[PDB]
Amino acid sequence: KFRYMPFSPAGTPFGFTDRRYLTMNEVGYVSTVKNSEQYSITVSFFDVGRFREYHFEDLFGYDLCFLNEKGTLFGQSKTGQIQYRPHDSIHSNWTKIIPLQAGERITSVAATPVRVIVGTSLGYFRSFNQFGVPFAVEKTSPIVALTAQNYRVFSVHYSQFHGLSYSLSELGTSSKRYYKRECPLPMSLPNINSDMKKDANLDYYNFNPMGIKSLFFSSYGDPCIFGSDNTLLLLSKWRSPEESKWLPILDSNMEIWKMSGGKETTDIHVWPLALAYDTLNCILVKGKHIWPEFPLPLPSEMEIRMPVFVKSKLLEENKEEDKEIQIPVSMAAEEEYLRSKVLSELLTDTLENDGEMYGNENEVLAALNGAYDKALLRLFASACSDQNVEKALSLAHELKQDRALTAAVKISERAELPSLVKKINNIREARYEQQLK
Amino acid sequence: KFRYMPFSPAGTPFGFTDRRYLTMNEVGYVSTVKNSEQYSITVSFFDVGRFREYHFEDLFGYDLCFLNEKGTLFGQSKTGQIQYRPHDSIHSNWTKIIPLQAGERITSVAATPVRVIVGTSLGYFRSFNQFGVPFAVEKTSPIVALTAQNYRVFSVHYSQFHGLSYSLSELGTSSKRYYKRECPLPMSLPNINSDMKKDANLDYYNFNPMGIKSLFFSSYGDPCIFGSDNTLLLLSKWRSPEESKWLPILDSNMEIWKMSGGKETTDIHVWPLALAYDTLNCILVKGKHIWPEFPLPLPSEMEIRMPVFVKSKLLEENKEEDKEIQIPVSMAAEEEYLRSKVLSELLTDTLENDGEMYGNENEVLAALNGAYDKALLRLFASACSDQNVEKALSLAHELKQDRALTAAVKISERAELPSLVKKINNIREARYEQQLK
Amino acid sequence: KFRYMPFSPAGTPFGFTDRRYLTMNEVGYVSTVKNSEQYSITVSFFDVGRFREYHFEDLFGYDLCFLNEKGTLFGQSKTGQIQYRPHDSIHSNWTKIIPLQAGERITSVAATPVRVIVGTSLGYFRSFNQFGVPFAVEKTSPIVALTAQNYRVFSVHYSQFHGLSYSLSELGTSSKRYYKRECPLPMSLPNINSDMKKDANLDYYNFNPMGIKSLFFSSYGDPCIFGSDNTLLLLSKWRSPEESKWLPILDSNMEIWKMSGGKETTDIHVWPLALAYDTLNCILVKGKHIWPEFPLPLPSEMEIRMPVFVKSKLLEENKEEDKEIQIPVSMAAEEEYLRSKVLSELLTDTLENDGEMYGNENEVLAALNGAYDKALLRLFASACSDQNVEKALSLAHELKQDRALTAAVKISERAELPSLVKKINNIREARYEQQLK
Amino acid sequence: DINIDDILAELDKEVSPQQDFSDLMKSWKNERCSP
Repeated sequence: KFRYMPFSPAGTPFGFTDRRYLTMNEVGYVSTVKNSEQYSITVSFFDVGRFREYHFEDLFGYDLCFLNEKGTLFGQSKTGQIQYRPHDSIHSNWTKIIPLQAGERITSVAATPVRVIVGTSLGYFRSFNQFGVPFAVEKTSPIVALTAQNYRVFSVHYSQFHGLSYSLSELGTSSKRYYKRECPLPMSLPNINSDMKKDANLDYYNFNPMGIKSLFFSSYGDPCIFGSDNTLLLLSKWRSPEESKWLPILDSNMEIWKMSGGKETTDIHVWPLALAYDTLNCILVKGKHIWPEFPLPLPSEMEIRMPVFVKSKLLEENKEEDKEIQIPVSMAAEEEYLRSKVLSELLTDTLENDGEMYGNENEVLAALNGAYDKALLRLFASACSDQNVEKALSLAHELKQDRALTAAVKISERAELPSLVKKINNIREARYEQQLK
Repeated sequence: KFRYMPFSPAGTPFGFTDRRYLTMNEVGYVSTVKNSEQYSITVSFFDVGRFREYHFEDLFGYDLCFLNEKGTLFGQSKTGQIQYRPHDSIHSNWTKIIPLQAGERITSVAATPVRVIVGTSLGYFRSFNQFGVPFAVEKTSPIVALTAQNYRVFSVHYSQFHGLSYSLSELGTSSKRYYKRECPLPMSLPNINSDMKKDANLDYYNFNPMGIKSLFFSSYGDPCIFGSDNTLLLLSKWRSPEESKWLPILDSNMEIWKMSGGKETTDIHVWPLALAYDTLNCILVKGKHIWPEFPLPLPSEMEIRMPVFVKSKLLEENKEEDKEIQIPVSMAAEEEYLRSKVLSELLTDTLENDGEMYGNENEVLAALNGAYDKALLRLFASACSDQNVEKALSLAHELKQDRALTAAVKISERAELPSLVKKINNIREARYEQQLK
Repeated sequence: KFRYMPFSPAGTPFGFTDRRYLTMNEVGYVSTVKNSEQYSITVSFFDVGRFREYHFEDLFGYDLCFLNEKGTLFGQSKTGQIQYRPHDSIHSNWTKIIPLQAGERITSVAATPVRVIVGTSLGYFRSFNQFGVPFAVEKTSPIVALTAQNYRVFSVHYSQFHGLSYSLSELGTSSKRYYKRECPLPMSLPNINSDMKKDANLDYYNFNPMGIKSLFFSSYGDPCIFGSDNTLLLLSKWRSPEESKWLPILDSNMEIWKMSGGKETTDIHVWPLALAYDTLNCILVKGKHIWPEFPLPLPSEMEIRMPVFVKSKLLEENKEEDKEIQIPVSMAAEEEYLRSKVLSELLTDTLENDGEMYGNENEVLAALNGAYDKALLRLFASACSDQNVEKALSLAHELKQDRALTAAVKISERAELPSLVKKINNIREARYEQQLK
Repeated sequence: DINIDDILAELDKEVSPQQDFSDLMKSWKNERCSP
């Protein structure tokens, strides 16, 4: 029989031990240790120089936690007690108790410099200011996860009688605006793999029936999530809700398989923390405990790469066997052009709506454009070698720089395709007319 | 396994008896009694000064019924026969039979001065004029409930696979417009709980497994519904595409608990009739049977109230105990400021789109603004008494009148907060500058 | 319980044999035969003038197929192997193998003049140009069916956790546009009958666990589908999301019932092919197996009609032995007026947006308007003969031409209703003023 | 009840190379048989 749970992102179960992590992210991590019927909570940072690490005794059993650059929020799901602790001492630590119905429990909490949110098993949404003053109350499908950035908030909802779904909204000073509300989520539930209920796995899924390791906004403010498919998913076109679509941008199983030399090693797992441009920030976990353990390892990094390869063909092309596979130029150029295109489009959306957030992204986009045309030129040259005039000409239309078109003319001459040379220069004339206009 | 069933608003089961109520509302109530192989139906009105109570014998077993100020509509879910009776003698009574498929049944019906509507278990929607002239046929999910106001129609649907959903539409004289079409509906569901196998509960869910008791449009033309958990739910912001949301505006269980002296008087139940401004018309039912009995008890009224309340805090603050429990000034001010803001916004939407329907709403709106600022001034003074300058300053921004800020300045002076006095004076100067633009 | 399977438009199982149909449409059909460990494939056309029937051998055991008047697309659901064949010789065929996760399989495939699409059980969507250049990958609900007509594409999606849904899009070379994305679908499911009846047609449900018998675009690009209940459904007003709606336009069972003289000739089955304006192209299949066999029997033609009738009432009206049942003139006129109205509206929308293909369709629209007024005049005259002036006057509002209103005046004179003559002439004068304005 | 079929008829209504061959067939058949 199914059962609802309280949850916090990137924390861990106890296993059999007396300690666990409540939540973890690129700014820091929260850990706790059991001291008889009392608990010690510690807030740690990946910049302890800026932010004092601090610890205190939890006499309440806080089972919910949220960490940001200003403070840490704690909650007790049964009693409804909550507590906020700023990292500084300019702002006070403060506590509050939230009303709860019989059998109702707080399922998730979130806090930003401009908004605070609480959710419950009976689908009630409550919002507050940074002092705990209430703003509003709303009724939804049951809420199972929350995350936020400035006024932007992303929520996940689930019921057997309404399905699995999400909401995207911005709690602006004008009003709460819904981009999407309780729209179906295209993510594989862990219980689809019903037969994998081994003892070590069963503890984790009793701790986290949803299976999701984390959910967060990108460095560019885009929603992202990592599920039981061991794949990182990113929501594209979220700023344009008519056009929104989820993209699988990185599979950890494929990467670890390749990194092992194309081998099925059952021994290493990835714990995600945050996505920064093209690179996932994550912790590498090993062995039966698929959740990270104590002492916490040092963070690692991994690049996003598109799911566009076949294992058997990769092994045959590769044919020191543990060294990562040698990928053909065709496959490499293919994935490069797709990844360049995806990254350029997402960054374009970022800059067109929110501007330069770091002050250099124009350079990144220019570099991506160069990589894109160079990838296409590799694929074009391969097509010319195959003498497929139509496919070669189709690829020519996708280039962006007249330098690349000129290089394509040279390649066509080397390929001895005068018809293709003529048609490419017709395209260059057409683009020159477009450049004149 | 599950079976779809017919519904009429605020009608009762038979219980262990030969009589029941078919439907009840602000216009009146329809009751019937068994007489051998026949039934006698009586149409009673809460204004028999305008209307006349009348009765007739039913040989068809009309298991569905709907009442308005023009007439009464009757229907048979199995045979598909329907009948409309105007209250006047200007226009005639008439009957019709709807073309139901094998295995199909009519689930609910509705009538307005311009239209008559029929819905079925197999999701077929059929529409006619007040004489029975047909207009169209349309397909949805299985329909489970219906209600209407002039041209506005509000429908509820259920599927084992699509879940629970609702639609809101207007049969405009130009064309039919959908405001929402089978969007998910957030009501609580009773039947999974084993406690529902109590005798009085089990009869209702055999009579009505949905657990809904009634649904209707507000006194300002907004959808409202009363569900299995005895909470009144209102669809807010329905005129706004990106803001439409369901609001829990009254917990009758909480009101009974307080009004009984903080006591668990589960021998009391509420039967809803209609909503007028901030006050719900209803019957207060007492005894085992949760539905009203014979002869019909008298109308009662209850106010909508925001869910701020905590039982333990109210008991402690309160500590003849049957008298309604004490509410602190902080809770009262918070609840008032929320309720005043909600009422003002709903009424604003009404006047901007529906205008003054009653000819006094500008006066109510002015009173609501005064109540809003006064409640915030109580909370402001509390923050000043706590010497929290930031919280007091944030509360000062919420005040509307410059007169309110003048009061806030004087409160700040007596609270000995000169920094707050200076900052509020800056706000007053800034607002006066803005008023001079 | 449900399980995922491949599909193609109107294929057949092997049954007891070594051959089957892979798919059918208005252009033609595809068949194949098994030869020990190899397969032979044959391609047929109804336009024998335009195309050549041909055949070739498959060693790989394709199980997916898609046809248009440019070429044919073939696929293997387990191995991921695919092939596209133009109808011309000039553009040589090409092949590719697509990556698949463990146990993943291709469920459907489709193609436009320049776009290639693939879907899988695990909800992955992949797309390529006409020369196999990859464009994009997306993660959605699992797809169960696909169809296309020029740049317009229509998709169906289903999940245990998200219900049944559909999408509509237009892959314009200027730009790609979405009209609907995985919005709920009201289709009739077959699972209850499959679980209870044990009819020995289980092989068809194994072959088609969705029971979606076929789907295609109309001869004017409207989306259409044929249900497991053997009913034809069409999506109207798709260009306008607040007005878009599903319409039931033909029940095959009701036609066979009348055709048989009101009898239950369940030995007869209807196999749909394509929709041509107002007429269904179909095969009438007799015997054990509810789908056709080789050599292909000749097709039939059948008109759509609105569902308005009742078996018992028509039997009573009726009351040589197989003579088709006689119908009241009221039902016939009513059905004609509804059918004329729907047809005229759909044709009007087509002309409003896409114009005439041939230069004469406006004349058909004029004929439909004439039929509409003619049907209304018969219904009006019936109301007048019944002396129901109120209903007759209400019907008179719906007439278009003053010719018909003049006839209505004569009809009123025959009915000896000078009050109705007066009020019709008031309406005629009012409408004449509106025509003068 | 009121008939309108004539009203509908009056409302609704608001040498060729083909014919010559029929006349030829007629003439041929009649000429063959008559005495």
